[PDB]
Amino acid sequence: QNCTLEIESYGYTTDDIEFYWRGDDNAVTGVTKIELPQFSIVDYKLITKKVVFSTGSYPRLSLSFKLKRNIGYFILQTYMPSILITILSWVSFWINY
Amino acid sequence: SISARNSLPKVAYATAMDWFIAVCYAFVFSALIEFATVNYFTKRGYAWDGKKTFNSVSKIDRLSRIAFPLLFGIFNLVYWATYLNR
Ligand SMILES: CCCCCCCC(=O)OC[C@H](COP(=O)(O)O[C@@H]1[C@H](O)[C@H](O)[C@@H](OP(=O)(O)O)[C@H](OP(=O)(O)O)[C@H]1O)OC(=O)CCCCCCC
Ligand SMILES: *[C@@H]1O[C@H](CO)[C@@H](O[C@@H]2O[C@H](CO)[C@@H](O[C@@H]3O[C@H](CO)[C@@H](O)[C@H](O)[C@@H]3O)[C@H](O)[C@H]2NC(C)=O)[C@H](O)[C@H]1NC(C)=O
Repeated sequence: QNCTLEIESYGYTTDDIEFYWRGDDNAVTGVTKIELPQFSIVDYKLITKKVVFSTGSYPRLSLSFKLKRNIGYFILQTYMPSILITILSWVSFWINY
Repeated sequence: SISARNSLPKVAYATAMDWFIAVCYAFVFSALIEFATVNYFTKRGYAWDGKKTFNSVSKIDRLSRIAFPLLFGIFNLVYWATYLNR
C-alpha cells in the first residue's frame, strides 16, 4: 500500500505562507521503530509541492509510507485450510466406485 | 482452527495454540489417510454375519488403535510441560 498524509495550509496562499521540511530527509523520525502486527513499513518519502485550487495556489507537504502486508497470518488462516480441504477432496479417488 | 484465530491481533508468527492446532489437524488427517489405506486394501463387500470367505480385521487398524492414542499422549506430555514451565 501507499498511505499518505497531506499537510496543507487552508487560508493563506503561497503569497502569504511557505512550507518546507526542516532537516530534509532527517525531518520525520521514529518511523523505523514503528511495529505493526500485519504490515511492515518498507519506505517513506517526503514531498514538497504546491496545489492550485479555485481560490489560489497553496503550499503542501506530503508525507507518505509504503506498507507491505505480511503473508504468514493469511497462510495460517486462509490458504492452508483451503489447501488441506482440497487434499481431502482427492481421497475420494481411492474409495471404490 | 478458523474460530480459534479470532479476538487476537493478526500477528505474522504462530502462537503455541496454532502449533497445537497443527498437531491436532495432523492427527485427524493421518487417521483419515489410515482409513483411506484400509479401504485401498479392503476386499469383499460383505461383513461378518455372526455365523464363504469373510473379511479380516486389518493390521493397520490394530496398530493404529495403540500407536495413535499413545503418540497423542506423548505429544500432550511434551507440549503442556514445555509451555506451562515457560
Ligand atoms: C498412516 C499409516 C499408513 C500405513 C500404510 C501401511 C500399508 C501396508 O503396508 O499395508 C499392508 C498391510 C495390509 O494389511 P491389512 O490387514 O489391512 O490387509 C490384509 C492383507 O493385505 C493380507 O495380506 C490379506 O490376506 P491375503 O494375503 O490376501 O490372503 C488380507 O485379506 P483377507 O485375508 O482379509 O481376505 C487383508 O485384509 O498392512 C500391514 O501389514 C500393516 C502395516 C502397518 C503400518 C503402520 C500403520 C500405523
Ligand atoms: C507513494 O505515492 C506518492 C504519490 O503517488 C509518491 O509520491 C511521488 O513521488 C515521486 C518520486 O519522488 C514524485 O516525483 C518527483 O516529483 C518532483 C516534483 O518536483 C520532481 O522534481 C522529481 O524529479 C520526481 O519526478 C511525485 O511528485 C510524488 N507524487 C506527488 C503527488 O507529489 C510516493 O513516491 C509513493 N511511495 C512512497 C514510498 O511514499
